[PDB]
Amino acid sequence: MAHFKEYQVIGRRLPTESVPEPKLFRMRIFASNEVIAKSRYWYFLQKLHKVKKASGEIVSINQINEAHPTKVKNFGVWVRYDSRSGTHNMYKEIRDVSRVAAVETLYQDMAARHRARFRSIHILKVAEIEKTADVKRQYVKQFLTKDLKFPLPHRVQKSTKTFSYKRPSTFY
Amino acid sequence: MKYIQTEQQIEVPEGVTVSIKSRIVKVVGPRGTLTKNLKHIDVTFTKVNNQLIKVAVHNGGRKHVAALRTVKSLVDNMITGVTKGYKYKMRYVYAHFPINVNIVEKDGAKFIEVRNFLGDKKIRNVPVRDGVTIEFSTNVKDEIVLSGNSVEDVSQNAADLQQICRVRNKDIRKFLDGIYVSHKGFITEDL
Amino acid sequence: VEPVVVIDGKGHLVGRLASVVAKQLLNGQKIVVVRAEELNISGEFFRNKLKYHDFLRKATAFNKTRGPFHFRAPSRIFYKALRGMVSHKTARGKAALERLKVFEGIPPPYDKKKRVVVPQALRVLRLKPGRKYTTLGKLSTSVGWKYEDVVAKLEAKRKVSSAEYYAKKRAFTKKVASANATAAESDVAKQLAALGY
Amino acid sequence: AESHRLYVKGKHLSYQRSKRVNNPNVSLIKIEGVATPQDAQFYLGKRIAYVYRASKEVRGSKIRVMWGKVTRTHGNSGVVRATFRNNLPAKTFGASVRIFLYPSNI
Amino acid sequence: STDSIVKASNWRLVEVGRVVLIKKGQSAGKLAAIVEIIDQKKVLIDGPKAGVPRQAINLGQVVLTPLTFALPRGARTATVSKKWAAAAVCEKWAASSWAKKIAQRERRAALTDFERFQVMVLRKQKRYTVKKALAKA
RNA sequence: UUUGCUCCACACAAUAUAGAUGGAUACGAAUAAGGCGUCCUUGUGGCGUCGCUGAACCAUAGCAGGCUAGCAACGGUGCACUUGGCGGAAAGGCCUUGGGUGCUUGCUGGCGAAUUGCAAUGUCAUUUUGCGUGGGGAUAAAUCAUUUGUAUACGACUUAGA
RNA sequence: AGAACUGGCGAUGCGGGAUGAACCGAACGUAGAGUUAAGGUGCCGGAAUACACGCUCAUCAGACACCACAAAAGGUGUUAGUUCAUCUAGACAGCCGACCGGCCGAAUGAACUA
RNA sequence: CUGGGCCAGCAUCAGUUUUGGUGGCAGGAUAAAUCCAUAGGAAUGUAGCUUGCCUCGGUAAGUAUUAUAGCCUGUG
Ligand SMILES: [Mg+2]
Ligand SMILES: [Mg+2]
Ligand SMILES: [Mg+2]
Ligand SMILES: [Mg+2]
Ligand SMILES: [Mg+2]
Ligand SMILES: [Mg+2]
Ligand SMILES: [Mg+2]
Ligand SMILES: [Mg+2]
Ligand SMILES: [Mg+2]
Ligand SMILES: [Mg+2]
Ligand SMILES: [Mg+2]
Ligand SMILES: [Mg+2]
Ligand SMILES: [Mg+2]
Ligand SMILES: [Mg+2]
Ligand SMILES: [Mg+2]
Ligand SMILES: [Mg+2]
Ligand SMILES: [Mg+2]
Ligand SMILES: [Mg+2]
Ligand SMILES: [Mg+2]
Ligand SMILES: [Mg+2]
Ligand SMILES: [Mg+2]
Ligand SMILES: [Mg+2]
Ligand SMILES: [Mg+2]
Ligand SMILES: [Mg+2]
Ligand SMILES: [Mg+2]
Ligand SMILES: [Mg+2]
Ligand SMILES: [Mg+2]
Ligand SMILES: [Mg+2]
Ligand SMILES: [Mg+2]
Ligand SMILES: [Mg+2]
Ligand SMILES: [Mg+2]
Ligand SMILES: [Mg+2]
Ligand SMILES: [Mg+2]
Ligand SMILES: [Mg+2]
Ligand SMILES: [Mg+2]
Ligand SMILES: [Mg+2]
Ligand SMILES: [Mg+2]
Ligand SMILES: [Mg+2]
Ligand SMILES: [Mg+2]
Ligand SMILES: [Mg+2]
Ligand SMILES: [Mg+2]
Ligand SMILES: [Mg+2]
Ligand SMILES: [Mg+2]
Ligand SMILES: [Mg+2]
Ligand SMILES: [Mg+2]
Ligand SMILES: [Mg+2]
Ligand SMILES: [Mg+2]
Ligand SMILES: [Mg+2]
Ligand SMILES: [Mg+2]
Ligand SMILES: [Mg+2]
Ligand SMILES: [Mg+2]
Ligand SMILES: [Mg+2]
Ligand SMILES: [Mg+2]
Ligand SMILES: [Mg+2]
Ligand SMILES: [Mg+2]
Ligand SMILES: [Mg+2]
Ligand SMILES: [Mg+2]
Ligand SMILES: [Mg+2]
Ligand SMILES: [Mg+2]
Ligand SMILES: [Mg+2]
Ligand SMILES: [Mg+2]
Ligand SMILES: [Mg+2]
Ligand SMILES: [Mg+2]
Ligand SMILES: [Mg+2]
Ligand SMILES: [Mg+2]
Ligand SMILES: [Mg+2]
Ligand SMILES: [Mg+2]
Ligand SMILES: [Mg+2]
Ligand SMILES: [Mg+2]
Repeated sequence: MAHFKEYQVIGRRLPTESVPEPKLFRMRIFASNEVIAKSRYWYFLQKLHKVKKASGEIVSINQINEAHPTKVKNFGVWVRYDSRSGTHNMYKEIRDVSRVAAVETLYQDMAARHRARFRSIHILKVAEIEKTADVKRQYVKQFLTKDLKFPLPHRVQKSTKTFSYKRPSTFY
Repeated sequence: MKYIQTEQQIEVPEGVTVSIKSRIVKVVGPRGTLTKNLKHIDVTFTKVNNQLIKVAVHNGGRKHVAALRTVKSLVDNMITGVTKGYKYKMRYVYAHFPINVNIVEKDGAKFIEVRNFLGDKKIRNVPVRDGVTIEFSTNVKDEIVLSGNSVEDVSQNAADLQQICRVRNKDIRKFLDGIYVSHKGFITEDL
Repeated sequence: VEPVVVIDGKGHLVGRLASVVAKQLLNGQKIVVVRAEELNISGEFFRNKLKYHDFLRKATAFNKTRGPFHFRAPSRIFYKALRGMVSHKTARGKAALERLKVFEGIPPPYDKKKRVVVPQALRVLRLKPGRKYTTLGKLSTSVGWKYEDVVAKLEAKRKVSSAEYYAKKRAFTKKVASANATAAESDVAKQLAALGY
Repeated sequence: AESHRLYVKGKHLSYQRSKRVNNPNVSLIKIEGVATPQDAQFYLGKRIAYVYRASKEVRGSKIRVMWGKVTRTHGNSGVVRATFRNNLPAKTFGASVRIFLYPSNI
Repeated sequence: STDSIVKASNWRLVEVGRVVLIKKGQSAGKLAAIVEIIDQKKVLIDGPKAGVPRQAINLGQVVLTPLTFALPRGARTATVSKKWAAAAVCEKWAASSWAKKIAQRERRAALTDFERFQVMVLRKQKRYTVKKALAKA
């Protein structure tokens, strides 16, 4: 929950004399390190099957790099989150060059406008938007148009000397 | 959500000049010349040709974008007024006491005078705003047309007159006495 | 660096100009602020007005004469914000405030002196566009500052003489670069640019 | 010539302190041109001198000098800590100090 | 006149093939080009000739230059490096006062003490010529 | 009424310093815009150019900056006068003439420096005040006591007296 | 007002909470140097007017545990989100000859959540 | 002129420490990417081509999958 990584985390119930070879289960977990991701895993699995971490074991944990990290993508993001008075589901769209960068900006948005801290957010699904025109949210659509050019008016240049000898300009 | 570009256009009819620098708009036309100071809005004017100007707002919010269109409307009315011009008409409506309206001047002033309103002995006086002209009508009873190239000056100068007789202390539903704006229109291109 | 720094108050932001001036003094920098009436405050005139009236509200009940003193002029409206950021009830702070001067308009010694600007206190650089901001002198006059027009009247007059001064100054820098022509192509020229001048 | 200065200009800002308690045994110094602790590492170890005047004479002169060395770096803005043989008078806050070029590792 | 004049402040645009100067980074000081847009802040830059990798940069750490060159949206590093040099952006850049000044100061800050000396000996000589030829016409 | 008074000159001893050490280096205005060069029916005008920091500009070499001989400049700069203007926001400063004189590293020569011994030591600034000398200029009041009542608890107030 | 368990105050300074018996941090011979805790780093005031994404304009905005209060109920302020209905079998606004048609060419209507 | 005592600088070390530059290694999808090769595909559809434009400068429609721009996806 700092600067984000994706992990394939594979774990299983402990084997018993009754049942050797219990089924492996995999989750993709967005976390800041392996200790959180491993812990994050058991959090959801205890929300799904009957397992504790005490009763189970983790088979593998592996980082997942973006396959096309310099390729701009449009992402669908499905989020469940508790709010102050209730817990609800959301679809958001994020345009970025990886899933990590997109989850990185996902949690900020859920913090900024919904006041939702990490602990109160589940990421249900994050997938790439296959085509354009399947893009729903309009704040992404603006940057999908053909031959897209815009200015950046009112340039403010950080100074260094604390006194400056001319009236500055913003002209860019 | 901060839209990245939104713009509107301003029709510039044949034989009208529009000079806009440092967001100070000048509009020269057949009727005269009008200016406006738009410095109080961030907006960007582009002149596409002598008949067309665009007003753009880059990466605007909902409230910023709202100011865009009204810039266009403000320049537009500046244009239509320097060409067609504006004409505002009013009607004295009085149930008993005739509302006595004239034009009077004090030290090169020219105020509109209002006498006998609702039986008053007081004399109401509204200054005639600069550049707006007052003429009473021959063929309609109780008219006093107000006309000029600025909607804003003609409309207010009308409403200065309209308000100065408001019937205080009586039921307004019953006492409808006053001078109300009957018709809004143009000087030329009919009316 | 420099013995004294003249700051043009115009188009700056009160609290941020105060903050940078205070440290200067505490660090030994002599300062003078000019055109304090063209200084700005964030927030629209009504707000920063009402804000003043709260300040105006407070006075020592039994004697208004010992109560908080409400100074109207912009330079003083500024000095309060500054003196509030200096520890002024001690000897150090007293000394530091002695290093500061503030004037509305720009009076004779400083009128011919070079004036600087403090970018992080500057309004246009700092405030987001569309945010409303008050002009100090106009607010200062609404609370009873009596000198606004005179300051403006003399400011307009000064701006004339400064214009003409600049007219001569520029025309000379013309005649300096005019006669600089032949040396711009000279051999000592190429000599100098080789080393960067 | 017209300028004889072999030192970098400086300023005595404060003692080392927490919010409510100071430590005269160390002084914080602002150096001209030094905006980052990167830059201030160059002046680490250098000799500083506070120069002041008096009434009585030492040898033929009413001028005296307090000596100290730049010790470590202070914060992100290029301030420097320093320690003088005797602590600086604390009236000295906001007074010029002189940071020399020796000992030199250039 | 009746020409209906309007002053439209002309901005450097975020667009594809805007060449752009990195302020902060290991890539700082280098030029680079905008391959694609992400949002109002992030863009996708490739610096191939100057050494700048392909990457998402915030528009803050970059300063738009006046220079543009034709580039298709999303071009991979290879074709960026082609149309770049095919457009001679590096050659246009260095011809600018902007570029030329960044060089000029670097030279100055590279000067040694003896070179600092020589500059004054030359400047005094250039000073004599000028102050004499000022007092001409 | 013992020594007075003030101004100027450069002269010794005291006196204090919120802190000299190349230089505080003057348009106005705008920032969703401007600066400068240029052009001219002088304009909300045309063309060109710049920004992206003063990382500038000016200054800067010579025993703390000595001695001496020249070349090329007709310039640069200091100081002591001199002619005019402009400056009232706290103008007490700014521009200017005129000569005189000192230096000049723009350039070419001839001499000196040490041992202050491997850093501690260093240029003397800048405020008040007292002795002094050299000339310039000026020659009062006020309080007390008395006195008035337009004043007054006492002071204070307000009048009057060569 | 009165019990349980532990930790404390009392009997204890120190750093933090401006202020403070009990909170946070840490408990104390005399000292030097280093590093930190809790808490902070515009200025008072030691420490980035640091970097980053958003939100917020309040005619008492807000600003950090204990802590020095505010509730139900409203808001066509603005922000994100949900649901249902309509829409390329071309709707919804708009101009053109209730309803229909031509042009347009991608959204629209309502109820909601925080 | 030399003693001892003191104070200071530098060097060579010792203990605590702080802040740079730099070399060589190991793991991972034996990083993922660029890059290269191979198969395919699409559109925020590049070159062409019919359509009417044409002040033949513009041409927006229909086609049109690399052509006179490129991109995406698989494999290696
Ligand atoms: Mg790990
Ligand atoms: Mg189950
Ligand atoms: Mg789902
Ligand atoms: Mg619920
Ligand atoms: Mg969906
Ligand atoms: Mg969003
Ligand atoms: Mg939950
Ligand atoms: Mg800067
Ligand atoms: Mg500057
Ligand atoms: Mg300035
Ligand atoms: Mg009006
Ligand atoms: Mg009644
Ligand atoms: Mg009533
Ligand atoms: Mg206030
Ligand atoms: Mg006090
Ligand atoms: Mg003053
Ligand atoms: Mg008063
Ligand atoms: Mg009052
Ligand atoms: Mg000590
Ligand atoms: Mg001690
Ligand atoms: Mg040592
Ligand atoms: Mg001692
Ligand atoms: Mg000691
Ligand atoms: Mg964004
Ligand atoms: Mg005497
Ligand atoms: Mg004293
Ligand atoms: Mg002009
Ligand atoms: Mg220009
Ligand atoms: Mg300059
Ligand atoms: Mg000579
Ligand atoms: Mg001469
Ligand atoms: Mg001379
Ligand atoms: Mg002279
Ligand atoms: Mg003064
Ligand atoms: Mg004078
Ligand atoms: Mg005088
Ligand atoms: Mg002369
Ligand atoms: Mg009596
Ligand atoms: Mg009496
Ligand atoms: Mg009496
Ligand atoms: Mg109890
Ligand atoms: Mg219990
Ligand atoms: Mg406890
Ligand atoms: Mg105890
Ligand atoms: Mg305790
Ligand atoms: Mg305490
Ligand atoms: Mg508290
Ligand atoms: Mg405490
Ligand atoms: Mg606890
Ligand atoms: Mg304070
Ligand atoms: Mg600080
Ligand atoms: Mg906190
Ligand atoms: Mg509270
Ligand atoms: Mg209470
Ligand atoms: Mg509330
Ligand atoms: Mg509520
Ligand atoms: Mg709401
Ligand atoms: Mg509603
Ligand atoms: Mg809504
Ligand atoms: Mg649909
Ligand atoms: Mg609509
Ligand atoms: Mg809807
Ligand atoms: Mg060691
Ligand atoms: Mg490898
Ligand atoms: Mg091949
Ligand atoms: Mg085609
Ligand atoms: Mg091919
Ligand atoms: Mg493409
Ligand atoms: Mg591969």
